[PDB]
Amino acid sequence: TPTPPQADEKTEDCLAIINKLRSDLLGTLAKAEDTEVTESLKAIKIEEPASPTAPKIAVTLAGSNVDTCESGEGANAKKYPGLVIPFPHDTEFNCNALIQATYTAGLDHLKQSNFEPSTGTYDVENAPFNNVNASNVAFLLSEKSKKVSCAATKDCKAGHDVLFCYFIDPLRKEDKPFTAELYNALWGL
Repeated sequence: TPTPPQADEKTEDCLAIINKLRSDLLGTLAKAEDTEVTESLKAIKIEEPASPTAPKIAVTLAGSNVDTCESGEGANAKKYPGLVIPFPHDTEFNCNALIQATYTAGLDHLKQSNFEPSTGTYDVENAPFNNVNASNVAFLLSEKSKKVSCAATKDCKAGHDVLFCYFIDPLRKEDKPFTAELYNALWGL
């Protein structure tokens, strides 16, 4: 019977880079506590793993065997809405580097997309938000985001560890992730 990977809370390691990227069109985010994440998930009918939190979801996404973490590389937000970044088991965790890289790649993917802010909705199964980086940028830059809880698996012996950040309130299918004003400002940068 396999031993699962373990996850550490990473909110304090990640909140500086998240709030740097959001910054007067977006509010800063505060830390979400576990209770808040569990209740936010319960409101969108997500109750497994029991009393779900960012650490428990990072583990769920990486896999149930620390010897393989065989699902980490393919992890995404198709079920658990939030930022998802797999990283190799043999690398040092750097939240600044990981989130900056998803931001640059995801904003490039959106710019390359026929996505328009007036018509474009969030759908993790269709372009452009079926790209995990583009999905990650939608959560990072969401006007619905007020709080965040981040966690990462720390001890995968193979495969990819996973960073997961849960935003309250989550983007959901058919939300318009950006106003025209914010989307125009992202081109300005």
